[PDB]
Amino acid sequence: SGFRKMAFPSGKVEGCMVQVTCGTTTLNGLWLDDVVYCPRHVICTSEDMLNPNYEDLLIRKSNHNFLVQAGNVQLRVIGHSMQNCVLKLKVDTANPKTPKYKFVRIQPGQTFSVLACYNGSPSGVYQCAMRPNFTIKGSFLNGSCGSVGFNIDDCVSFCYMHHMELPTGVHAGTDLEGNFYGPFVDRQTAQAAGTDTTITVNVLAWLYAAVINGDRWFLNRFTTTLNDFNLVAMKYNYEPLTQDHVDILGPLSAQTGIAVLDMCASLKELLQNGMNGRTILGSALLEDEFTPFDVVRQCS
Amino acid sequence: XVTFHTXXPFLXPXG
Repeated sequence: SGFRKMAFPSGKVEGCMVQVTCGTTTLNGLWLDDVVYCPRHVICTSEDMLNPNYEDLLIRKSNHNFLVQAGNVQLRVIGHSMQNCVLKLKVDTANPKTPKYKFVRIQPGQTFSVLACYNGSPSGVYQCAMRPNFTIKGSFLNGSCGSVGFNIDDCVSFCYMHHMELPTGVHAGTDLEGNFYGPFVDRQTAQAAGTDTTITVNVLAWLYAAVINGDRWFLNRFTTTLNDFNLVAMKYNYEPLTQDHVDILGPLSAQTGIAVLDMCASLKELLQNGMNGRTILGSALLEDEFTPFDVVRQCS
Repeated sequence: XVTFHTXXPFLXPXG
């Protein structure tokens, strides 16, 4: 019994984390087979970041301009190319600990685990959600660029690589194909994080987790229509619950016996009259950073 | 501005 912010085990990814230095600039890289993937701003300098031309900068770089270290062991760069905001460094040795992997782009609202790394050494692992405005509320210090996010399906799904911190203390990054989540750019310019909303399907999944764990005070007798629920939800800056969200809650409704619209009604109550100083699962706010899948894993 | 979490960080032009 119990419920906790639970990350995937990190061991498969720890063995892929290397250090990548380009002159003065250092960050982490992902070492898969005989390629190392890292944020392409490693080839810049602080002066460049204002308006940088990455195309030329890469031309003037040569393989020797890149120092890759995996542990004490140096890796030799024998080629370099650029895919969107991600740099791909070809190396002589294939990573012996390469796991079965695949590059996925995640939808906003889905969660992943983040392995925070410094100078290619892992420091910790935590869970994160892709907010609806395509930012994540991570925990990153100077030198963590190139940390990655993943899910495990024994196949690792890499889905996030860290690039910058927005002014609100919130982070932005790319997928392993180099494309930024959201509208952000690896150049020094004014970049706003949009107005955020709450991930409805996740708050629901969380309430199911509460019921499974014996916390059911908030269950009511009423029901609602999906459309009438969305009318109340949007008023509270909640994401509109979709038919595809409804199917995904399926396992949780089956396990508890509580249908989805039953729970939507219980949530409507909480949204209107608040909690009245009570805790659902020891938390006094509503939690929206657990996907339905996440609940199924911990309550299987 | 934004901050890039190199190193070594690209900061705040800002100043």
